[PDB]
Amino acid sequence: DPFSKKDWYDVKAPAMFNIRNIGKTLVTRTQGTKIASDGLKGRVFEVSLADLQNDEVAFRKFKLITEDVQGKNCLTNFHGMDLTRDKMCSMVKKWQTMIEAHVDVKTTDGYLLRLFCVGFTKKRNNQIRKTSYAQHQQVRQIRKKMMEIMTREVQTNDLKEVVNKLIPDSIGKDIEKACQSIYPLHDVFVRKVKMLKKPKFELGKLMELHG
Amino acid sequence: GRVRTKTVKKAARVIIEKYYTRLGNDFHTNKRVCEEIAIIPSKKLRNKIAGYVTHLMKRIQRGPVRGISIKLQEEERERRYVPEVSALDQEIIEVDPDTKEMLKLLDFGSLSNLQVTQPTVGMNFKTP
Amino acid sequence: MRAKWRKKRMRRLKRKRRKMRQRS
Amino acid sequence: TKKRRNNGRAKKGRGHVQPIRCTNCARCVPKDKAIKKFVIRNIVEAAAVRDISEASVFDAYVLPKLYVKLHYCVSCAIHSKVVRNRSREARKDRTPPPRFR
Amino acid sequence: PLAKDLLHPSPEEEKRKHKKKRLVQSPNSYFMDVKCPGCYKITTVFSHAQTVVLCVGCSTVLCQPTGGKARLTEGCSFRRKQ
Amino acid sequence: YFQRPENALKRANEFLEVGKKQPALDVLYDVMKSKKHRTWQKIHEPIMLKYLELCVDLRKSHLAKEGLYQYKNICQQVNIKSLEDVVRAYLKMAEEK
Amino acid sequence: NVFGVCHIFASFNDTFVHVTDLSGKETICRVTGGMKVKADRDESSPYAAMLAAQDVAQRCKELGITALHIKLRATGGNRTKTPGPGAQSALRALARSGMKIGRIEDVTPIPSDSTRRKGGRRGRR
RNA sequence: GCCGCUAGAGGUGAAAUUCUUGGACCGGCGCAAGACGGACCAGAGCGAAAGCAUUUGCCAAGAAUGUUUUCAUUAAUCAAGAACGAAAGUCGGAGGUUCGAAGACGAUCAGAUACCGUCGUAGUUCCGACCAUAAACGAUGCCGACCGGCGAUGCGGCGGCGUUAUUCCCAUGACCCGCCGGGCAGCUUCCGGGAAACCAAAGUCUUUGGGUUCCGGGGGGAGUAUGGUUGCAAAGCUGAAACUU
Ligand SMILES: [Zn+2]
Repeated sequence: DPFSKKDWYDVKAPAMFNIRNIGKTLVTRTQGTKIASDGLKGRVFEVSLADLQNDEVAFRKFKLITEDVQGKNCLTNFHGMDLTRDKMCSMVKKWQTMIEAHVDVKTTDGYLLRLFCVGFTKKRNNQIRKTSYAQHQQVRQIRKKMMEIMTREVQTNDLKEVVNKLIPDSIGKDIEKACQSIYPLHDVFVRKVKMLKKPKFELGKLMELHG
Repeated sequence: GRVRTKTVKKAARVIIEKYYTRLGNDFHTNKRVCEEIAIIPSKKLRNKIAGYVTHLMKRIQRGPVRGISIKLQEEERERRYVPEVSALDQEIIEVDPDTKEMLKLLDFGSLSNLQVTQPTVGMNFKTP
Repeated sequence: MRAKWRKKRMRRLKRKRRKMRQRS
Repeated sequence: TKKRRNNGRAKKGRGHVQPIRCTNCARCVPKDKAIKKFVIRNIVEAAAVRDISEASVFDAYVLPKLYVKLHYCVSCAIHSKVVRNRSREARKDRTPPPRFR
Repeated sequence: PLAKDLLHPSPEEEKRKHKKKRLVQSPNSYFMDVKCPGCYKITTVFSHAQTVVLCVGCSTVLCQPTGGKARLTEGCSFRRKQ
Repeated sequence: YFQRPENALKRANEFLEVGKKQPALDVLYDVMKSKKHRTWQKIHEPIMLKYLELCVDLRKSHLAKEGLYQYKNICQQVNIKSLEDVVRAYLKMAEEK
Repeated sequence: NVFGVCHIFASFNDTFVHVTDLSGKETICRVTGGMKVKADRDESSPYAAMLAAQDVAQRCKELGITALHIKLRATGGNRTKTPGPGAQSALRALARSGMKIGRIEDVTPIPSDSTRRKGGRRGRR
């Protein structure tokens, strides 16, 4: 039985979510050079936001990487964000152009992000026509506003407020209000956040990052 | 299947166009009617003709049949509307103002029995 | 005969003919 | 014999549309001669959704749908009965067929 | 149609047509004078002008070149000449 | 729309966490205007206190009148102890400012 | 409510029912459609995935894994992107045989028009 | 490459060749390589045709519209001549992930040296130098004129109730109802044509002439033979008879 030498560790979420205990992980025990707490330092979980809070919003999934283990508690830190596949394919219909941009914005804590966006053009309620397309200058300057907001509203913040912005998507509502003089948009999401480089791990920042 | 063929429902109708003053709603009278008014070979055709003129007289006296002639209208001119006040005698006729410009440029509209109503805002009449 | 392969077979024939004619 | 006026395409007024590959036989058709079809169903079937629902830990979780965009070549539609052969005088009907009663 | 008079066209159907397709062609531009509200030069502009027409008191711009009619600067006053 | 009417609080308390207050209010209007939430639950009073709270500091007077008309349509049942309480709490927070 | 993650690779030739922990690394059990039938014609059956689902349910019940998330997956890439016939019998049988079911998501990998496919230009005839 | 589970993976109508206790397939975090730009993507756009799709630049170029700007017949078509011309192909160099002629095996069949599987050279990919053919298709030369309608669609312009920005009656854009020009196409019509299919041109043609360029003369022989020239080569262009029916 190779399942006799496996202890069950607990995994703790960061402080931005309501619910902290997200589930139970496994490691073979220390019998040699293979230490347990290095044996899990690379676990990445795809955890939905209707699991980290008890809201209904299920389409926005989070990546949380275990950086240090204290007691039997795995302490996680934020690794990225995705939309699910059925939400992002539910929104590509015909008769609307889709405006997608990406920026690499460096936060004030040393962390580098890459933020992907999406946006579609909304058809009007008194409209007759079948097709709702934008011209190319409208797509170019809506994309310019999109990259400008997504570097300005992430640029001078710490990481905890960035993940606090990413939970309700204030950035998507801000883009949709600011871009309405060019073409009225339809649901605008930050689709994917990547974490490209992380700075040196020291325990005080994570131990204050849990509360 | 008991569907009546061409002869028992064309011959029954040409029996019904003339001789309507003899026919009725009971089958046994019309069965006895059918030998004075025709020359039919043997009785199973005659009972089938009598059954269709009984079914057609069951149908015909509450409205018009397509196949029957206006001998029906000879029955409706023999047996058989306006209101008291006409539906074109209304006392206020709403007029949207392009019609009022037309009537003013037809040398009417000095006389007023009409009342012009407010023009529509919005031009969304098409379908998407 | 499909006319591309008639073309290809006269192509092979002419390639062999010009092979046999420039030996001398 | 000209059979179709548009030649069974959407290429009017350009020289070349880039090809796509068929999902059923991998036969390289152009983008607009291929018969596009967009198949949306639920992820779990109509039968098994009655006893998926007793196992969900989440109260009132509406299950997601499966978004498959299918291209098909012209041979494998008449093999696969997606699109069937019609009369000479109802070929001018390009209204899509009714899915409602 | 088919009794239609080509020698007496109505002005609804003479402002309808393209400027080359009338009986006598006649241009769809007109000459304005722009009054600037803080100076006293009446300044003569084209309707469809292609340069920035500079006034000589307070050196402001009266009109902006666009693909159609020149959009006059907002708050001046104009009327058509003749 | 929402899937459950308690979720209006969980959304609106997240928008105030960063500090945006205009999406916080207009979510809380858009849960009340929905057609599946006019049948009385216990959570409809404390989101209506919060929506009347949020109308105060943005000083939107037109928007608070509509929702207090809409909630008055909703509690046509006998708990006007709620409708007394949501009204004077709006009339407490206006005097304090 | 100890959660695990079930991975359903539903091929046209095979059926992989793979139960792992929440990150995915520590595998708890893996049963394929090749373990429960003797024939290559019926590896992708509903029946083979039914039996494979019952065995992986009996394996994960004894370890603490009470509830499951679903990652439902087709062959993907340049091949067909419908999950085949052995997805539904495994996913019905896990909810019938004593487990609990979490969120179901389609994880079939989709390209930005990646490289050329295995058939010719002129098809698979 | 590092994990951490396990006896099959692959593939097919069915299978076998192939991979696997030196650890495959599946799962996880990673690195790199080269190709490619899905869904949005339409009878929509641009281009002389071949063709052209991630972002932001930079470099020149162009149709359309608007014009009370200028020149003053400068124009249309094209012997000779030249520019570009998919894919395959050839040569020199760099690159090589996948596909994949030839080829080696498997299995289907009487037999398949074909379709169907496993692997693969040349090639596909890029930078230079060649070759100039395609159902290069609207199987429809180009410029101009005239001749019914209709409702949309792409661009530019003009005029009209309204509705929406929000954050200043708010700016300018997004919609709504029309008009003009140019463009890709559409449905209808006893205009008219046609052998008919059908076409608003393939109409205005025995009531036969607006201008101009290449080309066809029953079917094969044959786009062959020879001659010429172009090309490293494969070949390209010009290119007939005798005879037969
Ligand atoms: Zn196919």
